Amino acid sequence: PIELLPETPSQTAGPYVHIGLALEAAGNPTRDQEIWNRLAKPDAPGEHILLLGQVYDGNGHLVRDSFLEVWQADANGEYQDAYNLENAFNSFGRTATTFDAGEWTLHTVKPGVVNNAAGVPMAPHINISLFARGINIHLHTRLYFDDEAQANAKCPVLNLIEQPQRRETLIAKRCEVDGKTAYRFDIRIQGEGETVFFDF
Amino acid sequence: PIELLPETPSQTAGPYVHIGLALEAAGNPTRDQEIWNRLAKPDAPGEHILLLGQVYDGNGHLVRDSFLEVWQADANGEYQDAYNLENAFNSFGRTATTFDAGEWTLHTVKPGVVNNAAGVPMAPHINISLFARGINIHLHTRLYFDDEAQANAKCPVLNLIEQPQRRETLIAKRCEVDGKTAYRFDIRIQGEGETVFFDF
Amino acid sequence: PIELLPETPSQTAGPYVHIGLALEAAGNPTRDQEIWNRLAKPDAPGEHILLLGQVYDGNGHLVRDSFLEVWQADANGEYQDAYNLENAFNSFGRTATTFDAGEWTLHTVKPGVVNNAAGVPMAPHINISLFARGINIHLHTRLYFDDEAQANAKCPVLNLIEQPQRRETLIAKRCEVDGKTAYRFDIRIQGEGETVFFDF
Amino acid sequence: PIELLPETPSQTAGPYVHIGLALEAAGNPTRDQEIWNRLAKPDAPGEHILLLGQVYDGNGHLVRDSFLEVWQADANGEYQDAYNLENAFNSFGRTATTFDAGEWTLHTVKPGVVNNAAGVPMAPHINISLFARGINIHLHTRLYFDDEAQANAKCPVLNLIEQPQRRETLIAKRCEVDGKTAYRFDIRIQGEGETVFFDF
Amino acid sequence: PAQDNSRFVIRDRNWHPKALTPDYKTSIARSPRQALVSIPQSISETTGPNFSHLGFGAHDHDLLLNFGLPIGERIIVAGRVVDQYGKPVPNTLVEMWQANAGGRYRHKNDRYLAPLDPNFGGVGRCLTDSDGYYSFRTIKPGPYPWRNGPNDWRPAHIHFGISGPSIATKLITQLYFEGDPLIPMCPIVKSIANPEAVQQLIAKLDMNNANPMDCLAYRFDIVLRGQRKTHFE
Amino acid sequence: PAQDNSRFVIRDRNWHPKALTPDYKTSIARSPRQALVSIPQSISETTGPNFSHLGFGAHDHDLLLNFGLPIGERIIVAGRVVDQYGKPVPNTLVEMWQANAGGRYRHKNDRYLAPLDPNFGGVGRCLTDSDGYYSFRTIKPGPYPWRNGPNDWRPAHIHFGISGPSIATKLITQLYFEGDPLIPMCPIVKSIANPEAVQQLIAKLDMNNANPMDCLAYRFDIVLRGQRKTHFE
Amino acid sequence: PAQDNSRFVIRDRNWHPKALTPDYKTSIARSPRQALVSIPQSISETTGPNFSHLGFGAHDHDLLLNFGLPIGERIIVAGRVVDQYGKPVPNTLVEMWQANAGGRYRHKNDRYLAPLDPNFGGVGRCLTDSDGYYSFRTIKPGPYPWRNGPNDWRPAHIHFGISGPSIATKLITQLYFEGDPLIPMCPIVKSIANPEAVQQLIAKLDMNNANPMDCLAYRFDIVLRGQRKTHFE
Ligand SMILES: O=C(O)Cc1cccc(O)c1
Ligand SMILES: O=C(O)Cc1cccc(O)c1
Ligand SMILES: O=C(O)Cc1cccc(O)c1
Ligand SMILES: O=C(O)Cc1cccc(O)c1
Ligand SMILES: [Fe+3]
Ligand SMILES: [Fe+3]
Ligand SMILES: [Fe+3]
Repeated sequence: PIELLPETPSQTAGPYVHIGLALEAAGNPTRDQEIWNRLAKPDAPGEHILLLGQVYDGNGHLVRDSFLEVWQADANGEYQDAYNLENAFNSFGRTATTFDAGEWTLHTVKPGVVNNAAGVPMAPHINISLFARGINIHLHTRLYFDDEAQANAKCPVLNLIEQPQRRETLIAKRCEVDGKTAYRFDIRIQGEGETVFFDF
Repeated sequence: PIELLPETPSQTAGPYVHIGLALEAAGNPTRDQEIWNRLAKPDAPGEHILLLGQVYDGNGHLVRDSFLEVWQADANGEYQDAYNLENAFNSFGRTATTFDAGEWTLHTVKPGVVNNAAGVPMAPHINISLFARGINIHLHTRLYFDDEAQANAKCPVLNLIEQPQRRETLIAKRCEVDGKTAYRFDIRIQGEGETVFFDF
Repeated sequence: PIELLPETPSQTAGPYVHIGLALEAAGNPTRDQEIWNRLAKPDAPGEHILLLGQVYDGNGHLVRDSFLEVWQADANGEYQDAYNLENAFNSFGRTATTFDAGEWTLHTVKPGVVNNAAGVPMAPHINISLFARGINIHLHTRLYFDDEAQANAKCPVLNLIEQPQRRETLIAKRCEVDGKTAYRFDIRIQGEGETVFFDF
Repeated sequence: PIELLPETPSQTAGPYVHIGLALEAAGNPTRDQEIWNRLAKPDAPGEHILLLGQVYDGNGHLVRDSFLEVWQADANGEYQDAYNLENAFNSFGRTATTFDAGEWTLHTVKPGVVNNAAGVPMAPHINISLFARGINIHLHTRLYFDDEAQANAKCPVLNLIEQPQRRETLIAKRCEVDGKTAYRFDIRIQGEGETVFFDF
Repeated sequence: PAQDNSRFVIRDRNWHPKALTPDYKTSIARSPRQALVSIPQSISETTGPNFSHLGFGAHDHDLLLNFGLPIGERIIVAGRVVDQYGKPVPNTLVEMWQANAGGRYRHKNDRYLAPLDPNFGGVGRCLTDSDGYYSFRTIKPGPYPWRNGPNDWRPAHIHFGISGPSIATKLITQLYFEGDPLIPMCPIVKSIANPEAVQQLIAKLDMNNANPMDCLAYRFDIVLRGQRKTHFE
Repeated sequence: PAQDNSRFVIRDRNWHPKALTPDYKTSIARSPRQALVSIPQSISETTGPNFSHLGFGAHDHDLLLNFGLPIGERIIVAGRVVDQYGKPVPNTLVEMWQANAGGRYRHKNDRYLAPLDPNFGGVGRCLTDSDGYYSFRTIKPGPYPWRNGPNDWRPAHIHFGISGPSIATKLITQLYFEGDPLIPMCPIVKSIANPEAVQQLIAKLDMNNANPMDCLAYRFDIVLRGQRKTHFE
Repeated sequence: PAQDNSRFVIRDRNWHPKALTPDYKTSIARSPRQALVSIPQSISETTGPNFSHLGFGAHDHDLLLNFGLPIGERIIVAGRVVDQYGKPVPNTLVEMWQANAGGRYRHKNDRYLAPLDPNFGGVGRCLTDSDGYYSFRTIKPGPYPWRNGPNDWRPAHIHFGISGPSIATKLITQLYFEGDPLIPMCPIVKSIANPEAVQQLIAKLDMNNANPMDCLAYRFDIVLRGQRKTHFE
């Protein structure tokens, strides 16, 4: 058969990932421009929301050194790839868990709908990548919204999960933080209620 | 040492086992004679019973594509190897789980007592072999009856199971179905209350 | 792929083939029972005929050291395999070419019709095998009769020969010797009008 | 020495070449545009001629499954490489032999004169490539015209052919078909009067 | 009735694939976490069904006729069933199933885009002869994609089920075809640790058994657990 | 019109199959007995048709659509056309033909007993791109018997015809499939004396170009005669 | 906005380190037990951020200046980012972090007794050029002990983060130094089963790229998943 060059192997980000990718978190001075957790400026079209979560290990303990990367369409279901701090909305963001509480936060807008390769609409979702010491290769997941039951029930992706109980692991719970629309998306890496992780 | 020819390696039956071994269930036309789940004709000597169960995976989810094979003595505790659709009773049968409900059924008679190699009587039991996609090599188990407590207590086989709590996994629960004597035998492949499987 | 034991390799019969298979011809005393050129006793059913011919090499020169073996059905289109000097008819015979004249003769009857494996009748024919010095592996051929044009035209075997001109090389020209029904069949090993040779 | 990548090895076109390169002849429906045997439209400049021929094997038997490709200059001795069905004249064409008659035909014009690399004029000619089952690598030849004897005698290509008698094999014989100027060009792959084949 | 007169050579569990083979995704949740309990052989385990009297149809073993002619490479699949001692296993039940020429299965749950073949079912059964031989006539199945990794393809294969003399010998396996480049990449094939074990599942091209101008043939011999007489028990 | 501005590397006639290869019976009477006459390259030989302006149909290269869906192994056959110097051959004509899944050709003269496929023709054509790339979508053909020796079988193959920049480079060949056990037994394949040459004819399984859950892919690169500029002529 | 016009070569999960690699303690509790669910590529996965417009500082890539001079081995770390097909990845984001010369990181959580270097921060970023080249200037990090087994030491390494053209290609890895005797002893390095994969993580001493009487240099090339255009989808 045909073999291409092999991809460079992954390695864990380790516990100090923050010094390279979350300066403030590492407790070091930041540079002029940093990629952080504010995807949208107040003046951005769409329904402004707050996302928050906690990460758990197989023992039910908080993973306080986690690093997350998000990818999402804008309110119009469009991916804005030209990253710029001047933008009112950026499709890409970064966040991490507090060494204290162990909770991450993100300020964005609820994504619009996008079609899969076969033209079928996928429910509004956020693409997440998780990194941490103990994780050799980062973990892929999706965050869906509980108030999108209808769309959710029809998602070509959610429907690839054999066991329905498993799909529930990808649904964020609508809440309010300081009377502001929020969604809670906890990730369980291992064990009871373990979150579905994808390969693509 | 001496080494014989090695045995042909097993492979999973796969998801489509039904086409080859459970035509009716594959939803395909059957042949004149098929090996199915009716071991005894109504005119067969012994206590006519109905067997039923579900198969669960390590997640506690129904295994809807399982294939099962049974071997048991007649009411006199005799093994009838000459398979014939004409026979009032056949010692061998096949069943499978509903793609829907996920339950298999068997129509037979309660087996008589059989002695082990050393001449000690074993409690009435039914030998089972489980096959399914995900199963590399089939699982062997035994179904015992809850109304044979006295016999069960003295089974040399059941007694080989180190932990008493595990022996219980092998005991079918007597009930009635349409005023008929039935026993329910659920199989847990992995985890909580995992069924004992044998090597012989 | 599967490989069987290899067949013993052929070697030419050499110039002295006669001493072993044509004693009279080698000019040595014969034994009580010899396999020769008279397939039928006068009292054999069927049209008694005389077969004769010559063998030519690539230079058009007579091959005077040839050895031939023949196999044919009886007048009923039947193969008589139990060779016996007592039989009125034997399906097998042997002949050779004079070191002088270079001609062979056979005394038989016109073979009955036989069907190929597909149940299609083949034209009356005599199977021949030719051996001689210079021939590493014997040549196979068939003798057909000019007076069976109808049958010849329909033969599934003769019909397998691509070029019609080549088919003619297999037809014996009927004649008469001492007012006896005879057929002349000359073989041209190589060159102009080279006789068709088969592989089976 | 220096070695480059080896050219892909040729293989016989096989008996079904027609399906791929002579749709009509395979007796299959054709596509919108096909490369066929009409190089010149009625309104193409030059003298309109008909070319026809038969192909013979070493046995003097017609080769009924042959496939031919032709390359020639227009009447002005120019090579027209931009192939287009709209063109009045195409320099490139295709033809094949009837499964029956085993005769090919081409509709074109008599090519003008071209100079060889040394600036010397070549006699009017048609470049031919022959393909068929039994031919591992295609045969190259040239078609010259008998009515161009003067030019022919001076052809730098024709002159490379050592024996004059071999040169004759390359000359098409002028005739008339339905009072149309036609030239017959028979190809003899092997034996007596074997046509000259080139290497370049 | 059946008699407890035999003993069967203990199975080599390092030879056969293990229960937990992570690359074969479905095995994760369908493999026991507790060790298997070994039990001594009894009449229960050393006997099994005899199918000599099953009423087999005339084309039970001919996939070309038992369902027009299917489309695909016409092949004969034949072999012998023997035990570890090299003793033939006469009058035993051999059942097989497979997809069509395009890798499509005639089963409700098969949604692969390769079309069904109107003249192809894909099921066969054969009772071995006095010498342990069986044969089937079918078409060569096509490989097929499956939801395991993002780009997994099973090599072309035929599913097999062999009864043998007892429930102790009964086995289900899969036959692969000689030279198939998909073999070494399959997570199911790789469920087997010893490459030598893998070789046992490969059917060899058998020109010798072929019907010229008609169909090719593949050779597949099966070895069941050795059967021995009880001694000093 | 075309112009004489190129020279093509001379062909290695010991690399290519010879004319007379007696195991391939039909070559006996269709092979010249006199030597080929070598001649220098002229405009006659260094030029050829350019097919850039031929009107190709939208599915000219998709055998799944150009004739229901055909039955068989869905595959993509792709590769690149380059010269001996490793230079790409852009806008060149690639034509192909083959049998169906069963080894049956859609041709009057094919009497093989395997059925024809109602949705399959077996012909494709494709013009290479700017980088010398071509692709075809089809189904994997089956081997088939032929009247050579009493039990000869052609390995699965696709016939190819490549134009190249001149008549000097025009070539016809056959692609074989990686691992096919038939390959080494083929008298036609054996018309080639160098094993290294045979390897050039084998398409390789290309998982990287396959469409997951849809079809597999094979890679087949073609090398035409090297093209150089004339010098000190 | 971004468009779905590409497909990425499926990752080889047997090439990359597995999730559960017990010698690396933390992996025990931080690895999923359920199999990953494979999904088809969509715009969601085949697109990602372009960093062309991020406002980089003049010494973003120069660790010697971006935080006096740091104490330690002055080196240049440079190389190229390519895809599996060998195509360069222009204007892509390369981020790195490391410890000082004594193995001390400038992070709250680092309590190792080797002191911090007053002129060293340990962070750099560089956007690749048109040819996929990046370069950094820094000091060679020292190895460092960690609570794993009782006497575990990380070989000297630089952490790397590469974006690539999509989230599908994004990668985090670590660079090791040619000849480091600690390499073969590391449980983390050992998370990788193929020794050939390990070699890919080792930067090579590059004397040709060194600055005489100034600093040494190391070459580290990165290969991202192959990008191809969709076909017959
Ligand atoms: O967990 C640790 O302390 C060791 C470690 C492991 C991997 C990368 C690092 O930077 C550090
Ligand atoms: O689980 C699957 O879909 C793949 C599969 C695996 C084994 C045998 C099969 O027929 C099919
Ligand atoms: O032609 C010969 O004289 C030599 C020869 C060849 C083969 C067998 C023999 O007995 C003799
Ligand atoms: O001559 C034949 O029938 C066999 C054959 C040989 C080469 C290519 C083919 O398509 C077929
Ligand atoms: Fe062919
Ligand atoms: Fe299968
Ligand atoms: Fe580190």
